[PDB]
Amino acid sequence: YKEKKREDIYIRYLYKLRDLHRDCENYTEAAYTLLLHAELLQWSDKPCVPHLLQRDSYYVYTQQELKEKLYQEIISYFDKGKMWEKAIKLSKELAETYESKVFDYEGLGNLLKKRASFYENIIKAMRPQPEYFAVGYY
Amino acid sequence: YKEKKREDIYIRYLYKLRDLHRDCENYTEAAYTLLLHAELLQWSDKPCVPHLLQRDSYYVYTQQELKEKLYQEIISYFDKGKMWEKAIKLSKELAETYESKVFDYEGLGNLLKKRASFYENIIKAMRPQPEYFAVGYYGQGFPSFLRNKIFIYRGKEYERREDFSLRLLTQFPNAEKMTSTTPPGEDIKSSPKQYMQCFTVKPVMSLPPSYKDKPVPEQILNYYRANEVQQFRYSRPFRKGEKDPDNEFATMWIERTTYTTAYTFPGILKWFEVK
Amino acid sequence: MQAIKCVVVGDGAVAKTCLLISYTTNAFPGEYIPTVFDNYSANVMVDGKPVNLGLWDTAGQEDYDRLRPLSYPQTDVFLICFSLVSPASFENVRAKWYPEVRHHCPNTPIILVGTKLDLRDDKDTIEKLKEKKLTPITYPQGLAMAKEIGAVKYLECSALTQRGLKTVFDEAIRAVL
Repeated sequence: YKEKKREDIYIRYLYKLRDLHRDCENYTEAAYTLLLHAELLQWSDKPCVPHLLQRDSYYVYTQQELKEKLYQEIISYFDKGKMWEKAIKLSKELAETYESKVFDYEGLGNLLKKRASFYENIIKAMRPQPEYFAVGYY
Repeated sequence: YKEKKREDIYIRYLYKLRDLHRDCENYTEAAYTLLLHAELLQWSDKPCVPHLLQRDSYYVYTQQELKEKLYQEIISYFDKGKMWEKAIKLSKELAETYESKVFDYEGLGNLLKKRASFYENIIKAMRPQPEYFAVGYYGQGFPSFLRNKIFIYRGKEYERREDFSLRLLTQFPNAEKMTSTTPPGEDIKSSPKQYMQCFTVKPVMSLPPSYKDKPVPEQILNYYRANEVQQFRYSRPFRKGEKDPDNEFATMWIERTTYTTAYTFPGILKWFEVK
Repeated sequence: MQAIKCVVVGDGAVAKTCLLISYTTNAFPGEYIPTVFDNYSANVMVDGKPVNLGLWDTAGQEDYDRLRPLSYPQTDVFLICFSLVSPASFENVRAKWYPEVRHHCPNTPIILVGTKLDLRDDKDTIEKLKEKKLTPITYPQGLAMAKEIGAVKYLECSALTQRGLKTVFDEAIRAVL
C-alpha cells in the first residue's frame, strides 16, 4: 500500500498490526508502528484530511491534538517497553510543541516529570541484552 | 575595573556586592551579580585561571564544577527571588551540560523536578507588579555622578509615589522637591542645594519574542508587563484649545516623555540612570 | 487576594472625580488626566496583603437618586464627601446627602472627608466667600458633624497637594480593616 500510496487503508492495516503487537505485548514494535502513523501528521493546526481521522474516535481533532495523543501513547509504550532513549527523544519534541504552540505549561510539567523519571531509570536500572540469531531459509 | 580588565579584584568586588544584596535580600540583583561572575567561566573542564578560584573554597574546581555550583546557587536565588522565567532558562542550559558532559542523570532528575515546580509556580500563583519611578537629581551639591542626572527606580510591589519619595528623603539631606515636574531647572542645573523630583513612569511593554500572535495566556504577559523592561514613557497634561466649560477634550494634548535606560530591569541595581 | 466596594457621592461642583483619578494614577499634583468613564478602581496594599478595590464615582445630581441607591447594597464602606469651602455643599450634605445616605445604608462604617484644604485658608477664596457672604467653614464644625453621625473618621485633604490624600484612602481601607 505504501508503494501504492493509498494511505487510508494503509493506516487501517497499520492499526491492525498495532493490535497484533499489543496482543504480543511487543511494546517496542507497537510504538514504532504507531509512530509510523504519527509520522504522517504535522504539528500544523488544520486537520487536513479525515483519512488520518480513524474510527477510534471521529471529530475535529486538529492535526496537533491527534499527534499529541499519539505521542502520549507512544511514550507510554516505550516506558513500559523498557527502552527509554527514544522515549526521552520524543518527549523533547513534544515539550517543544507544548512550549511553542499550545503553551499549556501543565503538560510541560507532567512531561518533564516523566522525562526525569526516564533518566533515573536509565542510569539506575540495567537491561538485559537480547541475543540476535540469523535464520537461513533454504 | 571592568574598564581596566583587572578581573580578579573585579570578582572580589563582585562578591562584595553580592554580600550587600544578600544583606538586602535582593535575590534578583544577587543572582544577576553572581551570574555575571559565572558568565566569565566556561563549560570547559580545565580550570584555566585560579583567579576565578575565589577564597570561599580553594582547590581543583574544574571550570565546569564551579560553574555548576554557581548555577545551582543562582537558580536557588531566582526561586526564592520569585522570578522563575530566568530560572527555567538557566535550568535548561544546566540540564544540557549535565546530559552532554557529566551524564549524571540524578542531577538531571532533580533539576527537572525543580523546573516542573517552576512551571507550576508560574501558571498557578500571581506576582505583584512593581511600580517604577523616575528620579530627577538637580542641583550642584550632588556628587559628580548625581548632579543633573535622571534615574529610574524599580520600586516595590505597591510603593506609592510619595512613599518612595519620603524613603529617598531619608537617603538625603536638603530634602526638597521642585514643582516643575516635567522640565528641568536651568539655575539648579548649576545651582547648589540639591533638588530632586519623583514620579511614576509607565513601564513600556516589552516584546516577548515569538509571542506576537499566539493566544498565549495572560500570566506570561503580566510577567513581561513589568519585568524585563527598558523603555519608560511619562504622560504630560496640556491645554491646547479653547477652555469650553462642558468639555476638556477640546484642549487635551499629551507630551508623553519616553525614557530609555542603559540596562533592562531588573538588574544588579534596583535603579539606573536614564540613557 | 480580595477586593473592596467603595462609593463616593457629592455635588458636581467639587469634582471629587479629579481627586480619585489623581490618587489612583499616583499622578503628580495638578497633573491628572480626565478619563471618559466613572467608577474607578485600583489594587492597594494597606497592611499584610495587597487588596483590590473600586471607587464608585457617583454623580451628585438630585435626579440620579433613583439609580444611585441601587449601587448602595453590599458596599463595604461608603465615603461621604463635600467641599470645605462651599457652605451650600454643607447644606446639601447635612440636608440631602447625609440624611438619605444614612437612610439607605444605616449599617456601614462611614468617613466624612473635606476638600480644597488648600482653599480653606486661601485668603482670596476666603474674601470671596465673605463678600459673597459665605463661610470658609473650618475643621471643628466638620468634627462636629462627624460627631453628629459618629463617623468612624473625618479627614480633610486637597487635590492640588494630595496632602492626607493617601491617608484618606488608607483610613478608608482600614475602616474595613
